[PDB]
Amino acid sequence: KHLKFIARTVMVQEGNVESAYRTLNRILTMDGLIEDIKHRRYYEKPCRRRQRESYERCRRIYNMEMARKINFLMRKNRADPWQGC
Amino acid sequence: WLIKEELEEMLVEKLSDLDYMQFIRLLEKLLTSQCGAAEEEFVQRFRRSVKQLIEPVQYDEQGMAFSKSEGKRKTAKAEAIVYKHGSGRIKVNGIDYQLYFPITQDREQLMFPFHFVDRLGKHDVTCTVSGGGRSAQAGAIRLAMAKALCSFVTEDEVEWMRQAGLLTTDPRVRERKKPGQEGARRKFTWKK
Repeated sequence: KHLKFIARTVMVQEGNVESAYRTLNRILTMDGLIEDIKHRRYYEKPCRRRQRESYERCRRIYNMEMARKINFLMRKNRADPWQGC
Repeated sequence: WLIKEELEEMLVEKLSDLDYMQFIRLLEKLLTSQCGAAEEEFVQRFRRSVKQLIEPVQYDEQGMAFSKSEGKRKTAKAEAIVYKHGSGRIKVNGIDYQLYFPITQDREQLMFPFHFVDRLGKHDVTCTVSGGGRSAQAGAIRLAMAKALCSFVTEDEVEWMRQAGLLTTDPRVRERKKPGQEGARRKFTWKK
């Protein structure tokens, strides 16, 4: 019931149709539409969905914490200033 | 750099590989730091050092100037006398070389030293060889002739001959047969 050729529409730039398609695919991936399309092929039971969401939240939090720890400790990775001691 | 064993002997202690590597890296940093003589001697305390002698020319009763040397190959020992001036004549055990060495390969081996330094026909050679076979005798005579001819070529030619292998004594000798096997390395047929 909406107007056509406004949503999920990418204009090709100088005929690089491959590049335009890759840009549209990246947009869909970033907006999560691909995830929804593929996960709605089969019904995920609510308990399974809750378990998956909890696991994803835990994994994201753990990855962020590990990345922050690595970035914080990267400063120590300089050359040894007290070589021989 | 001295090896870990040398460092342990110097310091009368026992050191691990990582400790030795740490000390070596520290010494390298000391060397690369434009260290003075006071530290260069310190480095040389831990430094360990890593040419062929030539026989002198002699004179005979006939008045010719000559040099004499010797060599060996496998179980053959040869002694060669090369005169400073000659006409390419080589006599082995009093026999001309083309008669004592009917095999062309042995004659090529004899030619190799003089040809390498471009001195074919410029010397006369008398060789006495004993033991081994034809090829072992040829190799021993070749080595002896090269060693004797070192007394007449320049030092640069001596180094070139050494780099060409004309002066290294071939250590390859027959390996002893061991019990329980057919030959030096040939095991018996492994039954099943």
